[PDB]
Amino acid sequence: KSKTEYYNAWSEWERNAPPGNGEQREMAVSRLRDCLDRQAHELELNNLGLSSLPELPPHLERLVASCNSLTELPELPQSLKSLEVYENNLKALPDLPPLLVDLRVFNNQLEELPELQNLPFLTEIYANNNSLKTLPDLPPSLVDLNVRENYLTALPELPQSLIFLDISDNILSGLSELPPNLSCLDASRNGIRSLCDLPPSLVYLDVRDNQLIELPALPSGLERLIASFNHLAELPELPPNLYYLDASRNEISSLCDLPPSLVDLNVRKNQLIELPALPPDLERLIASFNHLAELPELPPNLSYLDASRNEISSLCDLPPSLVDLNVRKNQLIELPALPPDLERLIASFNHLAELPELPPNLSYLDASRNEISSLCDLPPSLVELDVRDNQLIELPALPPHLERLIASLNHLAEVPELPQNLKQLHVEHNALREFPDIPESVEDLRMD
Amino acid sequence: KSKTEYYNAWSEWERNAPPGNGEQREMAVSRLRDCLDRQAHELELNNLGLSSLPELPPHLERLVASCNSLTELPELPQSLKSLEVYENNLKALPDLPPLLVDLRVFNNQLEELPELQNLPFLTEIYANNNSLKTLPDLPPSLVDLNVRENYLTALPELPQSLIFLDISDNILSGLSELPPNLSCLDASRNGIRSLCDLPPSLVYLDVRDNQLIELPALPSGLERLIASFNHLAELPELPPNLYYLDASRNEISSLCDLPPSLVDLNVRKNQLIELPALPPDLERLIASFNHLAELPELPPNLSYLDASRNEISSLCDLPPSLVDLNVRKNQLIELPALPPDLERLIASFNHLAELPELPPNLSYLDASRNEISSLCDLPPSLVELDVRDNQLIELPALPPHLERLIASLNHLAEVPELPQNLKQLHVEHNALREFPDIPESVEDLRMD
Repeated sequence: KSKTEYYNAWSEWERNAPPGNGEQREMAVSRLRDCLDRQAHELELNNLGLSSLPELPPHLERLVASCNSLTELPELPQSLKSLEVYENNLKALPDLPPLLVDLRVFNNQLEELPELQNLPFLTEIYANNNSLKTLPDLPPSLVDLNVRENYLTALPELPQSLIFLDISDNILSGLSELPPNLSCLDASRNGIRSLCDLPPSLVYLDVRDNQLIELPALPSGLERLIASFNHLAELPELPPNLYYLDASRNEISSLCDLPPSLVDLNVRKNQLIELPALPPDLERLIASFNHLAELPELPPNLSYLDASRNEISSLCDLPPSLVDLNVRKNQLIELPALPPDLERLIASFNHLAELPELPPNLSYLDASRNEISSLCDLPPSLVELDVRDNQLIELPALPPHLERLIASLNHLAEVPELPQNLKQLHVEHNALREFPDIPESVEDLRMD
Repeated sequence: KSKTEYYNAWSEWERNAPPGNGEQREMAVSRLRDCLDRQAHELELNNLGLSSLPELPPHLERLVASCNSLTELPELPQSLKSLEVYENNLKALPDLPPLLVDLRVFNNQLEELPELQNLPFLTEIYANNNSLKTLPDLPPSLVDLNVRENYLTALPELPQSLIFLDISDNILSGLSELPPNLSCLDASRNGIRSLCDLPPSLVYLDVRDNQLIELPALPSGLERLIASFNHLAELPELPPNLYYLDASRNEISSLCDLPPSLVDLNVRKNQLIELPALPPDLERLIASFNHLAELPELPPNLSYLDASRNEISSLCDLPPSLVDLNVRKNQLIELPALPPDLERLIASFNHLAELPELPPNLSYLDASRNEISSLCDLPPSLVELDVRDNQLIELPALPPHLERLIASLNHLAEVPELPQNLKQLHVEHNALREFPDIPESVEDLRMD
C-alpha cells in the first residue's frame, strides 16, 4: 500500500466507531499517521478503549495496544519484534511474524496460541491468565515462559534454553521432565502427584498446593523450597545452600537434619513429635499445629518463634535476639525469663498462674485463658493487653500509651483509671462494683 | 541608611551559624537582597532553620518567617502590614508598627504580648498555643481573635468590632461580657462556671468541658450549640434556627421541645427517662447512656441512631432512611423489620431469641450476648460478624467476603467451610467435634 491508502483505511475505521462512545479513535489515527510519517519503531495505543485495530503500518518493530477492549487483531507486519496486547478480550491471535522476540498477551480470553515452533527469535512468552487448554510446541530459544492461571492439562517438550517457568494454577497432574538450565519453577495450585528429576541449575522451587507424597532429590544449588499443602510423609535430604524452607500443611512425621545455611523454617500443621537440632543462623521458626513435647535449644539469632497449638510442657531458655514469641495452646505452667528485646508475647491457653517480669519494650501481650491470679507491673511500652478468661480480681496501674484492654471473663471488682487515649475496653463478665469513667477516646466499649 | 550597608550586615550575619550547619542563611541573604533590590512587598524566609534574623529591609509590608527556630525578632519596619512567625521559639515580640493588620504568632513560647491598643488597623490576631498568662488591652477594630491553648485566667474588654473569638483550653472561670457582633465563640476546656448574656448575633457556640449548671437564653440566630461535659440540669428553650445540638455528658433530667430545624442531636450520658417528639428533618440521634424506656416515633430522614446503654424493652418502626443502628444493652426481646439500606447493626446485650431477615446491604453485624438459638441466612454484603455468647449449635453458610467471624461462647458442633479471604476467626468455648480447615488468609485465630 501507498501512504494515502493507509490514511483512507484509518479515517474509514475512525468512523466505524458510532458517534458518541468511549473510544479515542481520533487520538489513535493521530498516532498511526505520526508513526507512518516518521517510520517510527514503536506504536503505542494503550488505554484508548478500542474494540478493534485497523491495518497496521508496516516496518514497525513494537506494537503496544494493552488495556483496551480488543476482540481480535489485524495481521501483524513482518518486521514486528514485540507484541504487548495484555488486558484485552482476545479470543485468539493472528499468525505471528518470524522476527518476534516478546509476546505479552496475558489477561485475555485466548483459547489457543498460534504455531510457536518456527519463531527462533522468540525468547519470552507471557500468556498467563487466559483460557488455554493446551500449548503448541514451543520456540527453540525460549528463555521465559509464564502460563499461570489457565486450564492446561499437559505440557509440551521444554527447550534447553528455558530458565524461568511459571505453570501454576492449572490442571496439571504430572511433570515428565524439566530442562537442565531451569533456575526457577513455580508449579503451585495444580493437581501434581509426582515430580521427576529436578535439574541442578534449579534455585527456586514452588510446588505449594499439589498432591505429592514425596519430593525427588533436591539440587545442591537450591536456595528456596516451598512445598506447602501437599501430603508429604517426609522431606528428602536438604541441600547445603537452602536458606528458606516452607513445608507446612503436610503429614511429616519427622524432619531430617537441617543445613547451617537455613535461616527461615516453616513446618506448621504436620505430625511432628520433636524437632531436630536447629542451625545457628536460623532467624524464623514456625512449628505450630504439631505434637511437640518440647523445643530443642534455640539458636542465638532466632527472632520470631511460633510454636503454638502443640503440647509443650516446658519452655527452654529464650535467646536475647527474640522479638516475637507465640506459644498459644500448650501445657505450660510457667514461662522462663523473657528476653529484653521482646515486643509481642502470646502465651494464651496454657496453665499459667503468673507471668515473668515483662521486658520494657513489650508492646503486645496476650495471656488470656490461663489461671492467672494477679498481673505483675506492666511496662509503659505496652499498647495492647489481652487477659480475658483468668482468675483476676484487680488489674495493675495501666500504662498511659495503652490502646486496647481486654479483660473480660475475670473476677474484677473494679478497673484502674483508664488511659486518656484508650481505643477499646472489653470487660464483660466480671464483678465490677463500680464502673470506671470512660475516656472520649474509647470507640469500642463492652462492659458489665 | 544605604544599600551596601545592609549588604554588609547580612553577609556578617551569614557568618556564622554553628553547629555548621543546620541553617540556610545563604539562601536567606539571597532573598533579603532580592527583596531590597526589587523593593518587594513580601519577604518569605520560612523553613530555613534560622536561629535569628538580621536587620530587615525597610519598606516591606509582609514578613513571613514561620517554621524556623527564632528566639526573638529584630525591630520591625514601620511599613509592615502583616507578620507570620508561627512555629518558632519566640519568648517575646518586639514593639509592633502602626500599620499592622495580621498577627500570626501561634506555636511559640510567648509569655506576654506587646501593647496592642494603639494598632487601629490590626484586625486579626492568632496567638494560640503560647504561654500567655494575660492579654494586653486589644485593638479598637479587632475582628478575629484566637488565643486558645494558653494560661489565661481573665479577659480584657472585647471590641464592638469582634466577630470570631477562640479562647478555649485556658484557665478561665467566667466570661467578661461579650460584644454584640460576635458570631462565633469557642470557650471549651476552661473552668467556666457561668455565662452571662449571649449576643443575638451569635451563631456558633462551643462551651464543651466547663462547669456550667445552666445556660443563658439562647439567641434566635444560633445554629450550632455544643455544651458537652458540663453539669447541666436542663437546657433553656432552643431557638428555631438551631440545627446541631450536642449536650452530652451532663445531668439532664428532661429535654424541652426540639425545633423542626434540628438535624443532629446528641444527648448521650444524661439522666433522661424519655425523649420528646423528634423533628421531621432529624438525621442523627445519639441518646446512649440514659434511662430510656422507649423511643418516640422515628422521623422519615433519620440515618444514624445510637440508643445503646438504656433500658428499652420495645423498639418501634424503623424508617427506611436508617443506615447505622445501635441498640446495645437494652431489654429487647425482638427487633422489628430492618430497613433495606441498613449497613451496620449492633444489637448485642439484649434478650433476642432470633434476628429478623437481614437486609442485603448489611456489612457489619454484632448480635452477641443474646439468647439466639439459630441464625437466619447471611447476606453476601456481610464483612464482619460477631455472635459470641449465644445459644447457637450451627452457623449458616458464610458469605464469601466475610473478613471477621467471632462466634465464641456458643454450642457449635462444627463451623461451616470458611471464606478464602477471612482475616479473623474466634470460636473458643464451643462444642467442635471437628476443627475446620484454616485459610492462609486468617492471621488472628482463636479456637478450642
